[PDB]
Amino acid sequence: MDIDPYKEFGATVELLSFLPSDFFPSVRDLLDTAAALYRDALESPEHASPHHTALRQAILAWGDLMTLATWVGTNLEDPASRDLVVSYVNTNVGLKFRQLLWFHISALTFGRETVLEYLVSFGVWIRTPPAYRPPNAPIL
Amino acid sequence: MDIDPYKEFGATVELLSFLPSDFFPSVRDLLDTAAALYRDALESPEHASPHHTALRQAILAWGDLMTLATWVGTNLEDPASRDLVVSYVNTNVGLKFRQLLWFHISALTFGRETVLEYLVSFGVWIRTPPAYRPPNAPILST
Amino acid sequence: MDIDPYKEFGATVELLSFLPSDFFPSVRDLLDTAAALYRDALESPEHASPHHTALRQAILAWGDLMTLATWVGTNLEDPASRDLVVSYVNTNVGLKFRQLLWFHISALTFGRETVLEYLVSFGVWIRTPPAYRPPNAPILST
Amino acid sequence: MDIDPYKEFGATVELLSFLPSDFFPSVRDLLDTAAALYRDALESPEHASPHHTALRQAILAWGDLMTLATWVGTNLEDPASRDLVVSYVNTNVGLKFRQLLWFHISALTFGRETVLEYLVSFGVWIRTPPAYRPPNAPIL
Amino acid sequence: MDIDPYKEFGATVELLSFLPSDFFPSVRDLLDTAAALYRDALESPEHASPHHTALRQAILAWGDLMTLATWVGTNLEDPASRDLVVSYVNTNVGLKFRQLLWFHISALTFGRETVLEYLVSFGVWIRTPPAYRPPNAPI
Amino acid sequence: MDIDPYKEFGATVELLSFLPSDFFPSVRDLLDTAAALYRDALESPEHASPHHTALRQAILAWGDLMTLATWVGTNLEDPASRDLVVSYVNTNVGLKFRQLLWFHISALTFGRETVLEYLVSFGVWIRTPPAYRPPNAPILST
Ligand SMILES: COc1ccccc1/C(Br)=C(/NC(=O)c1ccc([N+](=O)[O-])cc1)C(=O)N1CCCCC1
Ligand SMILES: COc1ccccc1/C(Br)=C(/NC(=O)c1ccc([N+](=O)[O-])cc1)C(=O)N1CCCCC1
Ligand SMILES: COc1ccccc1/C(Br)=C(/NC(=O)c1ccc([N+](=O)[O-])cc1)C(=O)N1CCCCC1
Repeated sequence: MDIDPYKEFGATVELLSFLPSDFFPSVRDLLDTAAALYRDALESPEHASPHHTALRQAILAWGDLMTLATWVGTNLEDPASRDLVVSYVNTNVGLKFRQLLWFHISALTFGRETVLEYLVSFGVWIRTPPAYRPPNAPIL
Repeated sequence: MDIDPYKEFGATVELLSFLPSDFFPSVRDLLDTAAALYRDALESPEHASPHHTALRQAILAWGDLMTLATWVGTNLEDPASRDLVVSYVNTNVGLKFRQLLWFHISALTFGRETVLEYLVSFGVWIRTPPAYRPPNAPILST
Repeated sequence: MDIDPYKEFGATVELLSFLPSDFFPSVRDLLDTAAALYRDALESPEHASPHHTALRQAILAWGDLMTLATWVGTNLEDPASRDLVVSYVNTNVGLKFRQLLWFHISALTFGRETVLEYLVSFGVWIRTPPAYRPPNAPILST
Repeated sequence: MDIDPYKEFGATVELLSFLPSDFFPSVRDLLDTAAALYRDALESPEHASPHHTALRQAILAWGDLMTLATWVGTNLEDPASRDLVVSYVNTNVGLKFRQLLWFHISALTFGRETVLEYLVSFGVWIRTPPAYRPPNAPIL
Repeated sequence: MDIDPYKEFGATVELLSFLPSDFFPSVRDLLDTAAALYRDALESPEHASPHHTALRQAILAWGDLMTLATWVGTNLEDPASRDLVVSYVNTNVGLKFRQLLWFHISALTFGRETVLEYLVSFGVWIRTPPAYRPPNAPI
Repeated sequence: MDIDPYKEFGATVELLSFLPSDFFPSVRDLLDTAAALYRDALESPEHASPHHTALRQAILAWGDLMTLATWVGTNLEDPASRDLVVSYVNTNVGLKFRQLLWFHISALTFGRETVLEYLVSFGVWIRTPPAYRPPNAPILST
């Protein structure tokens, strides 16, 4: 089955192909962000905004990917393969995740629309070749 | 940090611990069940009940977990520890999803509250002695 | 080209795949059941519910399929491949009809929606483990 | 059991005995017609007119007669009988079918009554002997 | 990514390939027809309907086909440098144009919705029993 | 063929030929973006703004050029069956698209008039010396 996690929110990975894997901040940098004004706002039985409602999944979806990524470092009798495992999740999988995460965050913070209003202004800064590219990205 | 996916829906793994791991029907059986009247209604920009919303992740997290477990069975040189992955996935943790999955799924079929008023029955069904406990377990009918 | 007979009625073979082929009662048993309060009400210029309408074809297509299969058992010179017809008809595809048949039939007895709210139960009945799953399968009562 | 597939629609095979097997166009010629403004109008969950509602059956009723008429050309160890099979369906059975099909089609297209208004004007052109028969058939 | 250049209001491709592909007049017989009273009208910086627009590309896009498909037997080497050039065009995709083009054009003659009422009023008169069917195609 | 697809929108090829041919991002980068919030908007039966319609062609017109660069290596064994295939494409007669494409898209999302006024006060950059011209010339998102 193929569905777009963003779809409903009005987004689509179709435009996330651009975003360089070095864009969104490392996972931990976000995990700490969970302690924001959002920490409490989740351990509370309230749907509120469908945003977190889903995030809360990804969180644990990973909350397990971190409670299992450790079940590897222990019960494992092959000290030559467990070195090429975490070298995929925290790298090639954090990617198709850091976005999944970061996303929601940077939407509740200020506003949803206020975000798309960027992805677009970015989805032009990226394509447009280097030599033909100003210093940094937009603002409001 | 710990939390509960069944929060806003007024629930906790606590009551899940009642449900024997070997209860929720195999994952696939559920994935297929997705094709229900609820399948085609997911690929729509409308959030609707958070059940939908949340559900996606659980799916993705898996539909991107499976398309991950099928990555090891290809890019692996030690056939000794190749089969010790499903010894956790489809098994040890599969339920960690089967619970979620089954949950939402049903919860969406027969309303929400109409669900709790179910898992609560077992909170006494299983609890009671086998000598008395009926043979047929109460399920969702009408 | 592919389509689904259970379209306008909000259904798909998808949910039928759940129903074990060996579920729908033998064709004849159904043909006879046609003689129900719904039999005499077919030979009337009134379309009424499309169930009726559609039903006819399924019947004809068969009542002109059987009066066809009984054409081979007469005009055939190779008794070796004579019995390898029912090895598809009354068997391999008989269900392709038994499904339709049974479907409409019932669907007409206990309303429509009242039907989906049935096949959906099994979408969980069968799905659940045998150790828990009750002995008696829920059916149409009142 | 004996019922008239047309009955309800206000018709009856009683008058189709006339219609020469060479009348209605070959099956394929109709299958292609399915791609008309009717293609989409069926793969959609709408009863609309009881017409197609039934047709949709015949379609598959045959849709299977074409998915089984092929199960013969493969799993069959008698290259002398499968030659006298399709030489019945696409011939003596297409007959008691092409009509079953064609019918509906030529009813939704313009109108139902607008059809019977013909079967009658035809159910007179046919009987009436040859020598005593104009060039072609009517119109409106 | 798949769409339908005719469904820009209510038109499918099926109904085209459904019709005798032998029917749609050659391309040349259409270009020389474009240069008609409709040529000096695509030059204008505006249009009334999209037909005009859709047409430009339909042409431009094509005008870039030949202005390019002509490089098959120039400074190139091969025994059959023109086996798919004039073929693939009058056989596959290339013909789709003979359909497309043909379309818009007439669409500007007696009108638009006066055409659709034809495709049908014909897509049938063709498949109907050539012996019992009327002699004249409806309008 | 003597016409200009930009004329109807008030534009001439020159207005791009002088422009950095190598500017317009790869056809790829474009086709991808196209499927942004416009993808599902073109499939629909509404041409609304001609850009749409005209665009459809471009795609198709190309969707057969992509389907064409595939028959240039089937049963062909030439000394250049994949070397000059993209000599006119990703360079000459293939740019006609990069320009076109890029064009429309931007317009639909940035009004129209405000689109031109951009390139205008831009096709000047490349004309203005490096050390003097302010390294900016943004695409106003207002
Ligand atoms: C004008 O704003 C920006 C302008 C340019 C570039 C970035 C930003 C900022 Br805002 C963001 N960075 C974070 O929010 C963010 C979220 C979480 C963590 N974290 O994981 O701790 C770190 C950074 C950001 O990604 N956006 C994108 C959507 C609209 C604007 C904000
Ligand atoms: C005035 O009309 C006609 C006058 C004389 C003879 C025939 C016709 C035409 Br109309 C018809 N032919 C098709 O519709 C038809 C349907 C489907 C296919 N097909 O399978 O593609 C081919 C032909 C036709 O059978 N009728 C009978 C009912 C009233 C008039 C139309
Ligand atoms: C007397 O009417 C006819 C009687 C029988 C058959 C066809 C026609 C004619 Br008229 C047509 N031929 C062309 O338009 C046409 C347009 C452009 C080209 N072309 O590509 O050059 C070729 C043909 C035609 O398409 N229609 C459809 C709409 C109503 C008028 C007729």
